[PDB]
Amino acid sequence: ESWQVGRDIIDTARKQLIKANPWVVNSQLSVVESIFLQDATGTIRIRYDKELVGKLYREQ
Amino acid sequence: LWRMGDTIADETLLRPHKLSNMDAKAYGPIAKTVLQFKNFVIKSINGRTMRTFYNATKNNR
Repeated sequence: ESWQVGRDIIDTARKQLIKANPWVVNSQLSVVESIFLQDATGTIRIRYDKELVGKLYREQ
Repeated sequence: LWRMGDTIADETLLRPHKLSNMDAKAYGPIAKTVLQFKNFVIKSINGRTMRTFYNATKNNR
């Protein structure tokens, strides 16, 4: 039942990305499926994975 | 004169796809308008309705 941590990480990342960059409001920030956070025009593109997330969580 | 204007405009504004491929010293009053209209188009194509319509029937006219 450990699928309840990636959800929180993804939500937090999306909120921070919207907050820190003042031109995404008119766009439609989405989550396609690796996992990518994309933009309406296809300029912003980030990637996520299981292993790095797990290691960083364990260390923290 | 007409040939120079047309060639420069075409090559500088219409050829390079993607927003990270554009290099230019400065932009004028009409370059901004053209860029913003192109941005509107690119936003429109990537949507869901156009993709579903094209997948259903291969009609691009």
